[PDB]
Amino acid sequence: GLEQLEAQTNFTKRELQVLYRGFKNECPSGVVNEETFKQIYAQFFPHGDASTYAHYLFNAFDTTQTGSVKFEDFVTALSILLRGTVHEKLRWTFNLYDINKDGYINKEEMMDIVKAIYDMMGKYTYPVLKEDTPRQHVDVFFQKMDKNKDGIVTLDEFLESCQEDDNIMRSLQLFQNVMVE
Ligand SMILES: [Ca+2]
Ligand SMILES: [Ca+2]
Repeated sequence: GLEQLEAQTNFTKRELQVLYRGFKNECPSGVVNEETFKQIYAQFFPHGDASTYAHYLFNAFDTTQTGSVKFEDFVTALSILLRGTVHEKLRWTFNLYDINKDGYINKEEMMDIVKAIYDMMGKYTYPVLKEDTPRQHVDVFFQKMDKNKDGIVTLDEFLESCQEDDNIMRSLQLFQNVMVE
């Protein structure tokens, strides 16, 4: 299904082969489980514990929710993360934070993800994420993004906030980018 795969992503046929080669190179069995994913991701952050964030990142890749990320799942997410539009990329990130796939983000979900990011960055969570604690960042995040103040952040509130603030966007995307470097 390389032809079906090429039609659905931003990659050519020969780029897909270069991607497959690298995929098997790192995943001999042809599929990636959580641990393998956590191992690979861990390296992007040696000064912290990125396993919990890598956990959320894994599920977002595992769209079929099979606990096993196939090559197409991998390319499908890369197609977006690597060469998707800001709109497409932000939607991917919103979906990552929307853990229960409510269609919305609550403070509890925000906390989980953000607590994962702080642990990942360790004590070197530079201005990327100011504020001493995750709880303090989450409250400042929601205040700015939850425009109608109903304690919920919808996709639209999320996009508008990001569109009107280069800072909010980075604190969200930064971690998705490290992978498409
Ligand atoms: Ca939700
Ligand atoms: Ca709201």
